[PDB]
Amino acid sequence: GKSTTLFSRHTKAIVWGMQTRAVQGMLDFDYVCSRDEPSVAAMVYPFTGDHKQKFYWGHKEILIPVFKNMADAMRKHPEVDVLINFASLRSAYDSTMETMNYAQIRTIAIIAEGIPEALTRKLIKKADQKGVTIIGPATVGGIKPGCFKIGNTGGML
Amino acid sequence: WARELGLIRKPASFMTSICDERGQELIYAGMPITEVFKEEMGIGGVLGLLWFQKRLPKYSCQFIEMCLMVTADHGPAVSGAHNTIICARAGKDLVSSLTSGLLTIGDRFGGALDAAAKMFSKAFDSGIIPMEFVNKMKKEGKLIMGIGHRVKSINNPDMRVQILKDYVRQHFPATPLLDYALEVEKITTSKKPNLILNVDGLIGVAFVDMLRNCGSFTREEADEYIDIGALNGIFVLGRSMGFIGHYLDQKRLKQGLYRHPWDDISYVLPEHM
Amino acid sequence: WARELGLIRKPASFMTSICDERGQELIYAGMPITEVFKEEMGIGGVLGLLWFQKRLPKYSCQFIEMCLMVTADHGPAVSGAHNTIICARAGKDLVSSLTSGLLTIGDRFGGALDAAAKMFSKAFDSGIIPMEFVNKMKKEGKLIMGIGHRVKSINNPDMRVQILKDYVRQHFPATPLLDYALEVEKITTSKKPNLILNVDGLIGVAFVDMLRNCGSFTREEADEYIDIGALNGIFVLGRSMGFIGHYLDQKRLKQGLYRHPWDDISYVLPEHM
Amino acid sequence: WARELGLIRKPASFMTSICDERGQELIYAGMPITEVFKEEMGIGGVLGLLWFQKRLPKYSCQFIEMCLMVTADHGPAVSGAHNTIICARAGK
Repeated sequence: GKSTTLFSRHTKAIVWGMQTRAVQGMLDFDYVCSRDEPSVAAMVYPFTGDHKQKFYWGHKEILIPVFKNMADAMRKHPEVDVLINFASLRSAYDSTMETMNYAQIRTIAIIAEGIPEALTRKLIKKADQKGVTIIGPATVGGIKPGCFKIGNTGGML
Repeated sequence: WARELGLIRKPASFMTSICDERGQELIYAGMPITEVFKEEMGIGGVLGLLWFQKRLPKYSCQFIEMCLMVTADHGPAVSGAHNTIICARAGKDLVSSLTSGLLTIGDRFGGALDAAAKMFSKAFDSGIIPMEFVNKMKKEGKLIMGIGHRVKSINNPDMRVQILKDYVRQHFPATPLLDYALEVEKITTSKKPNLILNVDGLIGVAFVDMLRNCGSFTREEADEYIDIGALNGIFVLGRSMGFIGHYLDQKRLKQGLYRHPWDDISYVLPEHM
Repeated sequence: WARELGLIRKPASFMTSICDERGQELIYAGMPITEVFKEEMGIGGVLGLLWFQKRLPKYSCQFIEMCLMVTADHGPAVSGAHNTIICARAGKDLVSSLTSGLLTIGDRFGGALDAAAKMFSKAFDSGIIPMEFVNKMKKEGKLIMGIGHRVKSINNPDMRVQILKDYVRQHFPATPLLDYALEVEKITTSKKPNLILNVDGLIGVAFVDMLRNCGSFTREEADEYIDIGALNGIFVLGRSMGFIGHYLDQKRLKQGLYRHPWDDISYVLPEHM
Repeated sequence: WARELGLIRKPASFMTSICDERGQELIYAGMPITEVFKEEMGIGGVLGLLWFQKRLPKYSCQFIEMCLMVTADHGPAVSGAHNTIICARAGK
């Protein structure tokens, strides 16, 4: 039960973890491909409050919300289909198992390094019956030029 | 040079949404300088703009001008003005001896404005009847702030709390708090021959009745601006003009250094250590 | 008790000839509180009484009210208002963050009022011609204070220095200083495309032209009250309302603590000790 | 990020030749923190460093420590200490 076209010019994604440089490193890629809307909908970090983080779409200032729980990421904005985690190895697993219960997400990619091989094989059973493509750990990320870019793939501009 | 032709970026601190100063004319919160005198508003008019950023209408501009005009200096006995005489007799200057005197506005002198608004704005909006508000307090201690006066209360009024009393009666529709303020008075004036609303007590409610009765402040700039403490802003702008007047008197008469003699001290040093 | 029936003595400190406060009505420098509103003078009227103890006539009461209305905030970059944002971001309260703000008015910011009166009151009363006053200074250094402006001087005024220029032209007979002030301007405007009288420079002379032209001040309260520094009193009463206007702005937007990052510091510690 | 690889410039205010704080150890005017206690100088020793930036020798370090020890408070009558009682009674 997977999709076929993973990313497009209308794709929106939500990152996990205060990694604002890579969020800025993702946002400028939308500007050089002249995409109509920004792609990063929210930043999920449970150890701050709920406010709006400033970034620079081109020259202007844009306000991306920071949320505390994953369900409030779903409420106002259920159109997000790609969820990313940038947390370390010590909290990677619990941020993933609760995530795939929400079936509106269609693609999940894991970056963290140091994961046990059982926790590696714990994740694959759940997305097998549900149909979400996993591009998981020890990964720098993926690129669909003109449309979408994950992570610090390519580095700076 | 490289930022001027716009190629790098910079994040920006220092939000400061008041008083555009670069360009050709100093714009205030919504208005250039020369446009202010064409309407010709008083310094209450800039007291609306520089504090609340709304064009406050000129029936209440004259109220807040009248409001700090009656909260001027109150005599040299009070522990606010008593410091700034001492730092005048030591002969420092004006502005390092004005700033010693505003240091005493706190939680046991002169901040009775802030207690005589947050005791009443709570007990009206989430409020109760007058003769249980007084009943609730008088089973706990915690006397009503803004109320209490040693000299003139009943059949002999304060003669300046009544100056404001008609000026809030004419040009002020929709006064819930002040008519709720007088009804806490009438029960208490029967209870004691003292306990009229003090001049700090009325301004504790005449200023919040300026906000939520006038336009351009709905319910969210009306409560938060009393929550930050802009009501203290009326006071330490007011008592500041008297301290310098206390100060300039203490330098014209050319007094010497003060010493506070030993026959009040009564040292309580212990036996031996 | 024993002093009440008057048998002992006591010497008295604390001269304080202002603000009678015991009794039934607060008497100001010559007047009870209620009599002030029957003439209905503004707070310039109490600014005459609490500072100068003379009934100042109400053509000039509106001048000193207009005088502090134009010496409000001058922008959040200036080293006066820059401190009081910092003590706002650290979140102390209002009156300790007004306290750190007025402590910067000294001899290299904002006290240029005091230099732009005592450079001209000396060089007019014991004075000389305009084109040797400028000649005397420009063989020594020591530039004329109150004069100098980076942006708009000639064919393009600052639009508020001219605002006061007509209000001192109508209701002000006998102006020796200001007509002597403009004649130091005309020689210098030919000398440089900058160097108009600043807004601080005009008030340095429009205020001393308020004293020795109006009545009830002869020539002995007119000079000493500039000598004590009451003209600084116009400034730190004026800039005190803009500082709080920064402070209420800097607390509504709910900012965090400031840090001033390392990439301007360039530590110059020596080699070894 | 641009200034990190050093391509632009910036002029610098804030001269402040005291107390290097970034790095691993707080260096004082000529010395790290831990080296101060290996000589074990008193707070007169840091009173030489933080004010005069010279390693002041420890026969006079005990002098300036003794110097402020005798210029302590002088009783509540004096107009310096008289203010800070008043702003104590107001309870700030």
